[PDB]
Amino acid sequence: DITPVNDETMQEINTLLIALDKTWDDDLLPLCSQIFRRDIRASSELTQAEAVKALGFLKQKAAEQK
Amino acid sequence: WMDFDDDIPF
Repeated sequence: DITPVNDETMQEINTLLIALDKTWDDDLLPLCSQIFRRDIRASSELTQAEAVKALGFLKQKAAEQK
Repeated sequence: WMDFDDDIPF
């Protein structure tokens, strides 16, 4: 399933990045590229299935400690 | 493979 990430999922990810003081360019896109073993250069280029995995990881991080 | 279920720093 290669449906692109939807706007709702993107907005939840953006929310957590801001709360974590992290960014797509410095933090998340590099990690997504390593985990998904593919060149991911923009937030819009994730699949919805990939974005859901990233979102779960961000939720873990935001839930863990202040 | 490292993946998003792992306890990796961020």
